Formats: sequence, structure tokens, C-alpha cells
Amino acid sequence: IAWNSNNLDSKVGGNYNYLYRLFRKSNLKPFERDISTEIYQAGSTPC
Amino acid sequence: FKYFKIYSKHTPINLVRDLPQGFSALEPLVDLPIGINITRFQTL
Repeated sequence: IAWNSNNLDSKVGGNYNYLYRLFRKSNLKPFERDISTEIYQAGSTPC
Repeated sequence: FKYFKIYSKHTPINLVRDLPQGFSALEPLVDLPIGINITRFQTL
């Protein structure tokens, strides 16, 4: 069930309340939540 | 231990020590879905 919400979550200067993960070393289990934030090692030379 | 379904059954043992004979099956009791993985477990 989907519906657009611009009444609230798009501010005058833009919204900065919601986030997402760009690229993850491991995949995601079906129905599992990812709440772990860390500097993802894109290459070698650990961060 | 298996959405955590806890299969339970009460066994009326009457002995001193290491497992006697006699048997039953095991009935599920309650389901609380944790939603995240489990790695270990311990008894206090």
C-alpha cells in the first residue's frame, strides 16, 4: 500500500530526516532490519 | 528453539540421574517474532 506524502516530509529547504544505505558488504535476509552504520571498506587499506 | 516457536512438553521423570527411558512428543507454546538473527545462547 503506497501513497505520496509531500504535505509533510519535503521541507521548504529540503528534508533531512530520512536516510538510506548506499552499498553494503553483506546482503539482507528476507524480513531483516539493517541498523548498523560503519565506514564501509570499498577497497583494501581498512578505513 | 526454532518468529520464535517454543515447543514444550512436561515429563514426569522419577529417578536419580542419567536419562531414563520413556518418551513423548513436543508441543509448541508461544511465538514472539524477534525479527533479527540469533548467533548464540546461554543459561544463567
